[PDB]
Amino acid sequence: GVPTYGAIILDETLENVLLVQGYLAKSGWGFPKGKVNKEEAPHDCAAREVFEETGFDIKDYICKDDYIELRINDQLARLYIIPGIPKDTKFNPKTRREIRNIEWFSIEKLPCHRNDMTPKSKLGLAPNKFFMAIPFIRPLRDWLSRRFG
Ligand SMILES: CCn1cnc(C(=O)NCc2ccc(F)cc2)c1
Repeated sequence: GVPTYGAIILDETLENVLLVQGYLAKSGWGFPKGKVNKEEAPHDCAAREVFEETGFDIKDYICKDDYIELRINDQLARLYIIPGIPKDTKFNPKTRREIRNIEWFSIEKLPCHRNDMTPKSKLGLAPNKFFMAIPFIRPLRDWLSRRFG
């Protein structure tokens, strides 16, 4: 697949992250992000995807080195970490045909792994509406420790 870029936006306490919920195949919650255009810089793709999905402009806050990148089934997803955005900020998508909802979620209440089905003697993972966000939660928790303490 083609690389995706986006943001992990945090509030002022650093307790909460901003997630978006899509429709149909993208019906769960995740960080706002999307596919790079041809010849587009990562930081510009991130700013654009976040603006389209949330109405918030991260251009003046992105730090070029502050991101978490994961290759997930051979698809790179890089999310720039944007701390300190006020929780009263009013978010409104441009592409409202693709975004159902936009909400803050507590980091400490988000899972950092999905639960198994071992009490059912069944292999695999139970469905989780935070599936897309989950792989970033531990690395974010470790980046926040290392940056802020
Ligand atoms: C099981 C696969 N799946 C479920 N939900 C997603 C998902 O990415 N939701 C968040 C989102 C981000 C951006 C966007 F434009 C629309 C939705 C992926």
